[PDB]
Amino acid sequence: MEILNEEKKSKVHYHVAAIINYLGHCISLVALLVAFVLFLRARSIRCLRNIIHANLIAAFILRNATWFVVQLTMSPEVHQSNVGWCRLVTAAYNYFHVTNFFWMFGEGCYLHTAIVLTDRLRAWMFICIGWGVPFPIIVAWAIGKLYYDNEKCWAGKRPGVYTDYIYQGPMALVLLINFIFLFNIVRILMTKLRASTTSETIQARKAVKATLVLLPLLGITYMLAFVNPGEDEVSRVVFIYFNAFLESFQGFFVSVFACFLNS
Amino acid sequence: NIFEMLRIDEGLRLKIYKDTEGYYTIGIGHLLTKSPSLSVAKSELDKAIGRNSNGVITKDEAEKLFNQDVDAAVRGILRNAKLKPVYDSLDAVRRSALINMVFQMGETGVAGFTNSLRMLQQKRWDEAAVNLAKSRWYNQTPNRAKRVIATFRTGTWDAY
Ligand SMILES: COc1cc(Br)cc(OC)c1[C@@H]1C(C)=N[n+]2c1nc(C)nc2N(CCCC(F)(F)F)CCCC(F)(F)F
Repeated sequence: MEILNEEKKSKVHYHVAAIINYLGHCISLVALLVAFVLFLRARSIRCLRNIIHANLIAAFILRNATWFVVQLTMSPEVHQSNVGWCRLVTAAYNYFHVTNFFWMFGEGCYLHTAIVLTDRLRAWMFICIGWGVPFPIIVAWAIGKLYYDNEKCWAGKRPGVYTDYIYQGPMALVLLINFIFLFNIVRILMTKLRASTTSETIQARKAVKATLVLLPLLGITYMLAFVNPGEDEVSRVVFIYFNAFLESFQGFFVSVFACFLNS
Repeated sequence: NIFEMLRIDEGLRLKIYKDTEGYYTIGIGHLLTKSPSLSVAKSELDKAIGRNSNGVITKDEAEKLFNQDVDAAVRGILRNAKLKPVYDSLDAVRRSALINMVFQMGETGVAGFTNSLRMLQQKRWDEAAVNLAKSRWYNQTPNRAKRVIATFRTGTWDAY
């Protein structure tokens, strides 16, 4: 009946979201690639600070790149086959997702250390945290997937399985620690270093302002996941559109953030 | 960055230890007192730390001791007539490399590198590096020596 017309209306709105999401991911991938080449061209690439920015940008390029291949695993036929390359694509994507968190954690470690302790060797510590710590977490998550949830290409969601906590809880922990770092940086900068005009101090203040700007921008989408908004047609159209814009332009936001700090 | 530099090149210890000759030391090579008595060693610590005098110190406490030693090093450098003019002609990154050397071999050791010292004051950095490498210092601690020279050649922190 007109119920069927109601169903056809929903598919059109979902299809608009999909165009938002593809176009956003394309734009973001190109923005990150431009930032990457700009960072590498400069002779300031040998600073420990730019090494961290470059690895962070690289991490986001791989994640945004593999997002396209994930789209090819979302076909219902493939989703249910649980073929081997299906699960490998999901696991690579979660790994890159995790590297994104730990590299943002790495940036916070640098800024806390830079203002308290007066480059190519020290970088290995950040490469080992950004790239190396997530690998065993993902393997562990994979062993758990292999053994308690071997379905739906490991992108399944079923209540009562907490396998994903293997990788999601580490994510939350490094964000907790990054909040402690930000309070101490702010406290340090407000009490001591209030009159300090060292180059590290000016850059630290520029960081604190940018970080404060970015934190709301990235945070809405993480909370919005838990919203469970409702069935208002107006609420649905905007909720899906606004959230699709925010998830899909995240890489673009991070590329402005990194380039700005380069100054 | 100077604190991390010496820390890679010499090491950091946060509790009281005894050196090869047997005196009591802590931090990045901070000697407290030559007495065999630990009490005098720990107390020499209490005045500097200004806290409960204990064997263990905070990493932050290390950097204030380290900073005090860095003053003492620059004060020696300025007193030496061969070291003072090269130090004044040098940027902040290259000065640290000179201070690095003084930590290792003293002010008298550095003053013996006569040719390299003039090459550095003439900003002829490529030739300073060849002279510095033709030494017994380079052969006994090569990886540290390559880092310090590299800082001299480029004026950057890139190596540490
Ligand atoms: C503290 O913060 C902080 C601090 C500092 Br000192 C620094 C930084 O950076 C530089 C930071 C940051 C941001 C700004 N974000 N972040 C982070 N970090 C982490 C670990 N993480 C995150 N995230 C978001 C958040 C949001 C909320 F709302 F939740 F908060 C996640 C995601 C990531 C990606 F990449 F994936 F996106």
